[PDB]
Amino acid sequence: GAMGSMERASLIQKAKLAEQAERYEDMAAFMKGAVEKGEELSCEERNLLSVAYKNVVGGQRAAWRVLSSIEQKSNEGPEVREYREKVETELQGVCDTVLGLLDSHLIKEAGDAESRVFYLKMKGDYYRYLAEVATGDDKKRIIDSARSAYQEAMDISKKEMPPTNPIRLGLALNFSVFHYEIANSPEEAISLAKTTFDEAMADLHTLSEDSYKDSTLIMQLLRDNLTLWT
Amino acid sequence: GAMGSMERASLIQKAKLAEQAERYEDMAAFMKGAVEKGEELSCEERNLLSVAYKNVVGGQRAAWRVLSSIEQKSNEGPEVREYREKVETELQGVCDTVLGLLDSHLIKEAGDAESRVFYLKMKGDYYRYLAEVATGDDKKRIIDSARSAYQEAMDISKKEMPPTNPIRLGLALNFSVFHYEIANSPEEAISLAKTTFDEAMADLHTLSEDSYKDSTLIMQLLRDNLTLWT
Amino acid sequence: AGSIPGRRS
Amino acid sequence: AGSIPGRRS
Ligand SMILES: *Cc1ccc([N+](=O)[O-])c(OS(C)(=O)=O)c1
Ligand SMILES: *Cc1ccc([N+](=O)[O-])c(OS(C)(=O)=O)c1
Ligand SMILES: [Ca+2]
Ligand SMILES: [Ca+2]
Ligand SMILES: [Cl-]
Ligand SMILES: [Cl-]
Repeated sequence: GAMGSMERASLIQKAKLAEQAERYEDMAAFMKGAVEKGEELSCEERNLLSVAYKNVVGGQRAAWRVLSSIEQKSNEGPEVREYREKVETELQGVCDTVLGLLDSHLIKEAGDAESRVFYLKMKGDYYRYLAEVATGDDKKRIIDSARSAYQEAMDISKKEMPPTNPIRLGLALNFSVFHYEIANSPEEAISLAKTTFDEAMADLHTLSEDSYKDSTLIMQLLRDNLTLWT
Repeated sequence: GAMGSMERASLIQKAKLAEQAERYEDMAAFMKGAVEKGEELSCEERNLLSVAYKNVVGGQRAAWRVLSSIEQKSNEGPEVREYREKVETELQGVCDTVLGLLDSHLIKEAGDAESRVFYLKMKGDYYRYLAEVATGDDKKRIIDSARSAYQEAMDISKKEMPPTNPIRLGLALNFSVFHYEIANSPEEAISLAKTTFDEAMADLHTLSEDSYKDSTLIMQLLRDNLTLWT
Repeated sequence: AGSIPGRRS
Repeated sequence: AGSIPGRRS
């Protein structure tokens, strides 16, 4: 642990500064250091961890897609493939790092529904990113690992959270994207998005104005996908 | 040299791929490797080197400004200063790397006006970025190093290039910014921008349609600054 | 098809 | 006050 000499609270403070400075690799390293202190993460701290790694892997995924597209056009010297492979290996390394933090030991210590669902959704997301670049022998096993994590998160969220809970909504959104983009199950994606949207709409009447805004924001993303898929 | 085993042409190819993928740190490392092969750079290759490092240092400068602003507000724990210092040291390291490539041995081998002016403008720019964060003992010497590099570039460009040449125009633009932002000489900045713009306008009649577009693009940046400064 | 953007705390 | 953007080849 390169962050081992820094106080937990200082790592969290610096992760917030790094977000403001748009230094997402720094953010991720600070939050990794905070996780490695061994204490559970608060709601805000979980969000910082997720935002940091989502930005890091988001940049890698965008670059991988650019290079993969150039490579595929060239297959219609070794440099394009070599550089795509380098970016791919870097991306896989970040996903493995996130999955390692979840496995050592965030998930096993997460007893509340909000934390456990949050971490299992992350686990599904990072296996999904591995699946986007996977080809042979373990592509099926990677896909099943994403599916299994999302499914456990879904089972807990349906029993323990209201249908408008933003984490429950984002989990359903991302699982529907998994179905559409990874599992070649567009009908399952559409059905999940529709049922999620409808059950959320029926629960909006229970919410404060601020919660209503939080939930409808994510509901619009579900509707956006349904518009694209139908 | 970590790029020492890769062919020069492959480093250049990968720098172009890295630009398309918006992987500017990779771009810079590839172009550093190409420079370290020891051959002179073509016009296109000089542009790749400049674009790569300008993006890297541009991100660092933006982050440094965010953190410096937070730090100054807090002076109206040590974490903000510590993190600003870390970013500052990283930025200084990139500037020192660029300046080292220019000194070993790009400038000494650059005999044509286009290459020599290009590299001396870069030298001025990277000392200017050092000056933006410099405080004590050597801040004056850093400023004079930027001034000296820009001045030599200006002397060559006035003797060897037409007033509409895009490198001559961008050099004048950046030297005017040096005067305004670093040297506390706003009148010199305004006079340089005005004279540069006027002499370019009088030379536009000699240009093709494509050259006209190149020159007027940079002239608009001069006018934009003059509007801000007057 | 968009997942949660999730890029801003 | 803007210098050359210079971020795109
Ligand atoms: C997975 C997820 C869904 C929804 C939300 N949210 O409503 O903010 C989050 O949190 S965040 C700030 O990372 O986008 C995560
Ligand atoms: C310093 C400079 C001025 C103008 C131009 N240009 O006209 O393209 C350049 O080249 S670039 C592609 O780096 O912006 C440099
Ligand atoms: Ca617990
Ligand atoms: Ca020469
Ligand atoms: Cl402690
Ligand atoms: Cl060779």
